[PDB]
Amino acid sequence: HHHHFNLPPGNYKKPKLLYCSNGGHFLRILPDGTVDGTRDRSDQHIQLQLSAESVGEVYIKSTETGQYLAMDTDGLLYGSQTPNEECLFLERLEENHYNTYISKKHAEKNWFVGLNKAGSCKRGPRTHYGQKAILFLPLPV
Repeated sequence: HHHHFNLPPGNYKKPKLLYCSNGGHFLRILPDGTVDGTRDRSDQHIQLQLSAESVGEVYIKSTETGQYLAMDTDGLLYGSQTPNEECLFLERLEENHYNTYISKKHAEKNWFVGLNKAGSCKRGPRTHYGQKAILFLPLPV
């Protein structure tokens, strides 16, 4: 393992909103495959359904479009039509409270799902442990 194994509580029974306190944005996967953040709680592309593939390993999928969140070879988040190796994330508890998501494919490089204060997704290499951008709270839809 390249990472700890503290896991968050809660489950995958219902869909969630992934909220980032860094800039106050919800993770959003747009129909065209774009991924960013929005403060609009009424947005129809921020409802996500997570599922466990192995303990602590998840897919994060758009309930509206069916796309899977994925991180590419250059660290950019995108929406994928089909599940592939770039769509698996290591979901962990962080600061004894939040959820973080590390790219399984690039776990040895510590590339996280993260939103900057401007509401844009961060590129993998620009993320790292200790940032506020990588901290999410799963909220009810």
